[PDB]
This record gives sequence, C-alpha cells and structure tokens, in this order.
Amino acid sequence: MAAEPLTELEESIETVVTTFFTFARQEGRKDSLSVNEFKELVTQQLPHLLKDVGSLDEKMKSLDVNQDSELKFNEYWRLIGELAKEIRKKKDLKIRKK
Amino acid sequence: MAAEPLTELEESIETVVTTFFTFARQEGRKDSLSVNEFKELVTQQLPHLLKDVGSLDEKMKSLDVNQDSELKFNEYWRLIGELAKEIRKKKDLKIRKK
Repeated sequence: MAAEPLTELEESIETVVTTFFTFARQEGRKDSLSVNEFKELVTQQLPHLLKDVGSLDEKMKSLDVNQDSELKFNEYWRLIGELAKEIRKKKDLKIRKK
Repeated sequence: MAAEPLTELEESIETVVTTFFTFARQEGRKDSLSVNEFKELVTQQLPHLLKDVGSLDEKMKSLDVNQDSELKFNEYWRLIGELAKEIRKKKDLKIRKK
C-alpha cells in the first residue's frame, strides 16, 4: 500500500485527485475539465468496449443539459462511477475484449 | 500478461474495482460492504483529515436512512467522490506533513 499512512482505498482517491494534473495543455489544473470535454476524453482513455447501457444515457443527458460549465471532483467522480456501471469490467478486463 | 491499451484514468478505475477484491486478504469480491461500514472504512482509511462538510451532510443522511442495506461499487463511487469534494486536500498530501 502507499506511504503516507496510505491504504489502497485512500490511494485510489489520491491517484484520481492528482491524475487530473495530466489531461491536456491547460491553465494548470483547476478541479476537472469542461463537461462534454471530460466525456470526449474519458471514452478515449477507456477503449475497452463502451458497451454503454442506460447509464450512458443517465450521464449523456446530464452532459446535454449544461455541458458548457466546469466539472469539480465529485461531479467528475459520480460520472466515472456511472462509466464503471456501464463498462462492466466483469473480470477479464486487461484481456481486452477476448 | 495484462497489457491492454489502458491509460491513467482507466488505471485509476481498474484499481478502484480491484480494491474491492484486495483487501484484507480474502478471495473474490463482495460487491460491496454495508453503508455505515463503508463510511467508517473510508474515514479509517483516510486518516489525512476528513473534515467532512456539505456532501458529508448528503452522505450522513443517506447512510442514516438504511445503512443496514448493502452498498455496491457504483454507489460507493459517487459516495467517495462526494468525499473528495468534502476533504479538498492540497499542498503536501501523501507527504503527510514531513
């Protein structure tokens, strides 16, 4: 596990919050990106299948409302949550589609 | 071996879903623990600060309702996201202090 008093449950978050630092050329790192931008990027980051169940819709419609705005940690979070809901890793994830 | 065309954002997600497995050493994954259990676990796993506000209020009530009920990875997701939005760390995070 990690080295603050660093459990892997915590680490997952630490990783996410720092990972925002890498995305694109930007005015440093705010919190997250613009809404649609996020959705147009992460699909590229997760090239597993994008099988896209009703939670794709659940999310997409949310982006459709006011994509223009800027995402913050939680907002990004629940969206990637939904994404994990959609692309159901199952077990044979890194196998990649076999 | 595991070598799909994943990327940091994916890597974070695959890490999260695997953390349900690993562990305290057990096999498989429950998918997930209980709700209060979860809140207790995250505050325990994150001894960084856990100042807990606003989405604390959201979570606390949501847990209060029927904590006895099981949690699942999708709910867990937004619930920790809410936490990233509660405890807005910076400066010297995994550095701890020194």
